[PDB]
Formats: sequence, C-alpha cells, structure tokens
Amino acid sequence: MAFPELLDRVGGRGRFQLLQAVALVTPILWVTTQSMLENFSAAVPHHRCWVPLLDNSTSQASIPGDFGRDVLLAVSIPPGPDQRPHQCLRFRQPQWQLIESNTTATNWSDADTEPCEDGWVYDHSTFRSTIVTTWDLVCDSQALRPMAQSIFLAGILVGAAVCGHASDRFGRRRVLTWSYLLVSVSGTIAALMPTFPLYCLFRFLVASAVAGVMMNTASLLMEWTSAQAGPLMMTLNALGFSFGQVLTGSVAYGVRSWRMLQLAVSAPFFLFFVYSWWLPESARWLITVGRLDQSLRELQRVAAVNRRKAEADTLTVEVLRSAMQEEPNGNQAGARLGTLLHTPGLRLRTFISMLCWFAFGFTFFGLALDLQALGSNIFLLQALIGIVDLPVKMGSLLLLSRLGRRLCQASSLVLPGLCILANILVPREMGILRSSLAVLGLGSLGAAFTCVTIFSSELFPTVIRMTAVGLGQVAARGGAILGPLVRLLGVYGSWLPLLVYGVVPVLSGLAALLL
Ligand SMILES: CCc1oc2ccccc2c1C(=O)c1cc(Br)c(O)c(Br)c1
Repeated sequence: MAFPELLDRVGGRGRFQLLQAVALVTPILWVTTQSMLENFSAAVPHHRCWVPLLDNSTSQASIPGDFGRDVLLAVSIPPGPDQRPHQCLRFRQPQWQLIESNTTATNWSDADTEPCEDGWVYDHSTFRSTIVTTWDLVCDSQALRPMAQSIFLAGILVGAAVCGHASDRFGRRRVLTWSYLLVSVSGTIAALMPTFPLYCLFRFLVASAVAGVMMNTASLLMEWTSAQAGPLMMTLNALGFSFGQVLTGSVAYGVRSWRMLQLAVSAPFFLFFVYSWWLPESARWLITVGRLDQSLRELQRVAAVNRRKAEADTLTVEVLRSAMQEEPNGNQAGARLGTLLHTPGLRLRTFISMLCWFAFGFTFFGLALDLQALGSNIFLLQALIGIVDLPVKMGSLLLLSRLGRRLCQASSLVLPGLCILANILVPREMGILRSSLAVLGLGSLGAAFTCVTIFSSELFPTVIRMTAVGLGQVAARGGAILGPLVRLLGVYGSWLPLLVYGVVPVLSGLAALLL
C-alpha cells in the first residue's frame, strides 16, 4: 500500500489541489517583484556636478549680468563624450574666456579640473529618489551596485542551502510560513536603514528568505499531487514568474520612491503569513518521519475537502505504517555526488548539463538587472519581458515532440545569444529595432529554464536523478553571482559587457548538442 494509492483514493485532481496551487502561486509574483526590484530602486539618473554659481541662490544674486542657465553650465562644466556636461569634473576657477567664440575651446587640461567635493545634482523628472541619489553612488563609487546585486544573489544561494537543511529536518509548511514572516520583517526593516551596509545586509536576509520560500513552495506543490499532473503545476509555476514580471513593472510605475516602493512590496507577505497557517502539511514527509496520527489527520482533512468522506473513512494506521515501510531510503545520497563525476559514462553528460545551467544565470541576471542601458522606457521594457515569455514558454513545449529532444537545447540558447550579439552591430540611430532585439533575447531565455528542468531528469538514472538536478541548481546560482561583476568591464568599452553576455550562451548551446 504505497502512498500514491492513498493519494489517488483520497483524490489527486479534485478541487483541493487547484486551491493549493492558487494559494502557492500567488506569492510567486511578489517573490519576482522582490527579486527584480533592484532594477528600479537603484536606477541611476542623469547627474551633473554641483556648482556654487548655479545651485546656490546666494551666489546667483551676485552674478554680474543676466547669463542664461545653458551659458553658465557651459562655463562651469567641461563638455563630455556625449556633448553633455561632464559628470565628475568642475572648473575650480570660473572661466569667463570660454564664452568668446574667437578661441577654439579644445585645449583644456585635467589639472584645471577638480573633483566634485560639494555633492552632485540629480534630475527628478522620472525618479524622485533612488539609492544612488540618497548615498551618492557616483564616480568613484559607481562600482558598488554590482557588489550589492552579487551580495543579494549570494544571499539567495546561502538561504537556499540553509532552508534546504531546515525543511529536511523540520518540515515544509513551518519553514514556509517562517520564511514568509522573515521576508516581511527583513523587507520592512531594510526599507528604513540609514546606511548602505545595513541595507545590503538586510537585502541579503531578504534574498535568503525568498530562496527558502520559493523552494518550499515548489516542493509542496510537487509533493501533494500525483505524477500525472506534475508538469501542469510546473508550467503554472513558470508562468507565475512572467506574471510577477508584469506585476513588477506595474508596481514600479505606480510608486517612484524607493523606500515607499520597498515597503509596498514587502507588505503583502504578512497577509500571506497570517493565512499560511490553515494550509495542510505534506502527508508523505509526516509518514517518513513517523508521525502517523498527524499524517492521518491531514489525509482525512484533505479528503473531506474533496467531498470524499466515504472513501476517507476507511483509512487506517496499518496502511500508513506499510506505506512508511515502502518509502525508499536516502542513505546512499552521500555517494550519489561522487558517482556523478567518477563514472566516465556519466561525467560528460554532467559537464554539458552544468554549462546549460550556468549559461542561464550568467546571461539573464547580467542583463535583466541592466535595462537602463538597453532603452529609455524601463517600465515598458520590464513588462515586455514577461509578455513575450508566455508565448515562447508554451510554444517551446509544442516544439519538443516535433523536432526531437537533442535539437531543443541548442536552438533555445543559440538564438537568444545571437540576438544579443546582433545588438552591437545594429546602428544606434534606429532605437526601435535596437530595443526589440534585446526584448526577444531575454524573453526567449525563459524557455531555456523550462526545457532544462525536464531534460536533466530523463538522461540520468532514477538512482541519482535527484542529485544531478540539485547540482545543476547550484551551478545556476553560482553563475548568477558572477553576472553583475561583468559590468565592471564597461570602463574599457561599452561593447565589452554585451560581447560576454552574448558569446557565453552561444558556446553553451553549441556544446549542448553532444549529449
Ligand atoms: C526571479 C526568479 C529567480 O531568482 C533567482 C536567483 C538565483 C538563481 C535562480 C533564480 C530564479 C529562477 O530560478 C527563475 C526560474 C525560471 Br523557469 C524563470 O522563468 C525566471 Br524569470 C527565474
């Protein structure tokens, strides 16, 4: 009397699973908002150096002559690479000579310019305040944003590991609801810190709790349903991320202050926590540990929801004990890691699998967090990524049976990569075509994640099937951390970050055909 018999006899498809799927997919949207808020809360607006002549009204009253704002801006600030006033320099001694056109204003030495020691001036047309405006992440401090994003992703990884151990030892629902509470508390606290390091630490905690809640939601959604309806729930979970993208765009358009935006994003998790208590605990894990009475109570409850009390009556403790006896043992999990790499037949498939996992995190998170440089309307670009993803994710499922198994991975990585590499070659004059290629590039990478999850299981044997999938997750998380740090290469040239973000997926796709 295995557990699947009990799950089928109490009802696997009836009602209850739909309600549980809704209640566990709703928080995924806000999980996505928390993950991708860093694009909007930390946007860098156009800035110019602070000038006593222009900004200070006391010096404004002392100006001899009614000089226009553009004239004074040209007098005070050297021109920049894009014919705009330069961001990080200022004339120490106001140059009245530059106004006259009889002198070619080209012989300016760096010794005549000094760093902006009196602050900066930011435009507030599109954003009222970001962390860059608040803590002056400009010039010499421009490299700290990728550090913050990498800290967030490392927090995701550490939280995933810690919550894995905690859910293995204590259960699913308890860790899930405590993750809800910790998300809410940590976000609310982070929305009020005065200094940058405290903000980074509390974002680290938020990321840890987000990883925990995502993993526990996935596990609970998978475990309470029969194997026949698993892919439908996985597809719903995948669509949850696109809906979260759309929600992130809408909410970021709604609120233009980073503190208020963070508070609004972190608020609904308390409402999730308050009702998370009513959710039934997973019966299989309760059977595994040995709390037969609690598992029987949950089984009776869930069968009562399915309006199947007549079949629910005959459940007995001895059947539960037999099911516990029939549970497979996890002792061999220690040696499953070694046999993946030591076996030559298994070694080559793992390396190809890891590269596919690695390419997704490295490419997507290095670009999905940098929509500022890919276009002007960040609000429209954020929503379009979610919108384009849905047709591609569903369309890729149909493509599986027709063109075969092997060709799927290569096509799902080469095409998104080539679009990114085509971004450089397109002239900057055509902005409409320039932005469209980037949208299709990152938008199509969503089908890559969905494909690899299904693909990895079927290759490996059932004995080590679970372990191999876990290794791919670690590589994807590890590749995410290295993503934002690539943007530091932009000082050499603007095309350098895009070349790495395009070349890497292509090689991963081209090496994927050898499986
Ligand atoms: C925003 C969700 C998320 O944040 C992470 C941080 C570190 C490693 C993985 C993730 C991760 C995913 O797994 C993921 C999976 C699928 Br399928 C998607 O279509 C999108 Br979009 C994201």
